[PDB]
Amino acid sequence: NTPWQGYDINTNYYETIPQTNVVREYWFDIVNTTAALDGVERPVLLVNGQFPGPTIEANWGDTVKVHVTNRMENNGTAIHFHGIRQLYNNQMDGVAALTQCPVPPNSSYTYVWRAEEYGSSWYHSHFSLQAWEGVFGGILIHGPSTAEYDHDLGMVFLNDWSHQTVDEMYQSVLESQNPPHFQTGLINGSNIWVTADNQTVGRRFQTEFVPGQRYRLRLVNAAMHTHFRFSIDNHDLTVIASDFVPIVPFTTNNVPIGMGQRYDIIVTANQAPDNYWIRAIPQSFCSDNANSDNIKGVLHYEGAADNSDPTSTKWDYGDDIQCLDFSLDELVPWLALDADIGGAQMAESDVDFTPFGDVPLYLWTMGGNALNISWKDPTLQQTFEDPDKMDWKASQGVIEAAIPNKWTVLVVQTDLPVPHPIHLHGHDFYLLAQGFGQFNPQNVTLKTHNPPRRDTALMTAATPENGGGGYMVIGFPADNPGVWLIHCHIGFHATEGFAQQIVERQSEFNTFFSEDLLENTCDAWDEYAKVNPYGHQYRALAGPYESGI
Ligand SMILES: *[C@@H]1O[C@H](CO)[C@@H](O[C@@H]2O[C@H](CO)[C@@H](O)[C@H](O)[C@H]2NC(C)=O)[C@H](O)[C@H]1NC(C)=O
Ligand SMILES: *[C@@H]1O[C@H](CO)[C@@H](O[C@@H]2O[C@H](CO)[C@@H](O)[C@H](O)[C@H]2NC(C)=O)[C@H](O)[C@H]1NC(C)=O
Ligand SMILES: *[C@@H]1O[C@H](CO)[C@@H](O)[C@H](O)[C@H]1NC(C)=O
Ligand SMILES: [O-][O-]
Ligand SMILES: [Cu+2]
Ligand SMILES: [Cu+2]
Ligand SMILES: [Cu+2]
Repeated sequence: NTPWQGYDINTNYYETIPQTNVVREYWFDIVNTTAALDGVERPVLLVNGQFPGPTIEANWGDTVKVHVTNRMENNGTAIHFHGIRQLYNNQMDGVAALTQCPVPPNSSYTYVWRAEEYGSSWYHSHFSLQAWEGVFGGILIHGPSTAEYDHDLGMVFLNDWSHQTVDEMYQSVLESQNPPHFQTGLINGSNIWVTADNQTVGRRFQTEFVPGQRYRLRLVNAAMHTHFRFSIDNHDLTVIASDFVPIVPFTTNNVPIGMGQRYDIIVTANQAPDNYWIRAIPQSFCSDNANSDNIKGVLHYEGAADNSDPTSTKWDYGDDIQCLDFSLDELVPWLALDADIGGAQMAESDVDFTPFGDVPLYLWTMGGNALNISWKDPTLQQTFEDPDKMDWKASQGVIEAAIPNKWTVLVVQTDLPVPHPIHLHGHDFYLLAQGFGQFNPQNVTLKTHNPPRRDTALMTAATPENGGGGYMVIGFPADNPGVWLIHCHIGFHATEGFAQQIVERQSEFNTFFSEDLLENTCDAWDEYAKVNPYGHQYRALAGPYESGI
């Protein structure tokens, strides 16, 4: 009686996709505008004048077709659909410098992809810091669920926020050893703001419950530099999926959610009819936010007082310091799959933060190098011009996975007391290990029996007082030819160099590749760069360094 009739929660979505014959077609203008999301006016870049951008909605098995037209004047654009597998469809992944040139003002790009997973994610620009000026929106793919509920509330975005744009902050961030500071936050694009005169402008997010009913909230952390704990005073939360992977449901009183990650939760309306605070609390070990305790929304029961703030108390779950994921034991995919890593290629990418040049600028290095690649010469252009290319520069940050279905096991490690959300394109990886301190190849234990599986996980780090450092280990099979970004999801870090490209099954790129799709946009882009100085990529060390993204 569903659009995926004949399939269900135990279907292996990596191997089988419902045939729906339906195409969901969107049209996205990327616009240069202003908004007062917490009652203070500021410039924003948005999809169709909205924040968050409109939700892309589809059923499992549909095809989605998104026309993106750049209506801005001084940025290119490219849209990435986060967590979408893009199996044999790498050129639709929307990564400038990898899969395409950026789309210039007054040009378009049509993304087409298959909904070959179900649950919750998001699309966002993958061009420089653009996603965090506002170019992002939900993806909501209907499908089976590991628990029942009554109403689907759709996306719930969590964002940090300042009244200066991230682009305005960037030069300061490049030149500083300290992490960036933000003034406030938004819950699905809303908050109040308290002015210097103690006026309240703006409006808080608010949602309304009927007593007894069960609600699905699809949380997404779209922040630039904040790891949050999300909670609802007095209400427990049943987690039912992490990223695009349904899991064995479990109940908790808060959700720790890093950048790029999603969790689906079911909240039952089982408390006294009242107003309760919804809280999105930046974790202070890796977030610096002036208003940690005032990024709140309002859960309003029918039967509660109207026009009246909650007086509920926060769940006493501990402190709001460390930046942590749910544990490996907590996240058990419903579809059980083992990490078959015998014969895997082993790699390690170290993470460091290093000064460069005379200023200096502080860049993040992954695998030994700050990524330094070219918007106008994308990796797929390089491999089209030279199919057997082997001369990768250190600055291209390459990791090869040349053999079909061979596993890679990648350890991402740091000595620094700084945790990072790692995102891999083109794949759900198997999260084998996450931990603190030094990585111990003799001692570490790798979880291979139905490990958590998802597309974004933290490289956790110890605090300075505990010696700093940490690591995560993922595995994935080479099941998807393409050039796939793996990088830190913090927009400032990635732009500063924290990224590597997986060159997967290079001899099979002609399986998906289209020179016309690449060159049309590349020619448009060069035409724009000839007339507009924002068309040239700044890659030197005395201005706003762009890794290529
Ligand atoms: C959005 O529009 C503003 C203009 O309102 C652009 O900013 C201006 O950029 C020009 C460069 O063409 C500067 O000479 C002006 O000083 C800028 N004005 C302000 C208010 O800073 C901005 O570049 C646009 N952004 C995009 C992405 O197109
Ligand atoms: C990032 O890479 C580019 C190479 O594409 C570097 O720029 C070149 O550097 C040489 C010598 O340093 C210059 O003389 C060339 O004119 C530069 N070419 C371009 C295209 O700008 C750049 O220095 C690198 N940046 C970092 C931080 O290493
Ligand atoms: C948040 O915003 C999206 C996009 O506008 C919307 O579809 C969704 O309903 C919102 N979520 C809630 C819970 O209001
Ligand atoms: O996806 O970043
Ligand atoms: Cu993303
Ligand atoms: Cu980072
Ligand atoms: Cu990415």
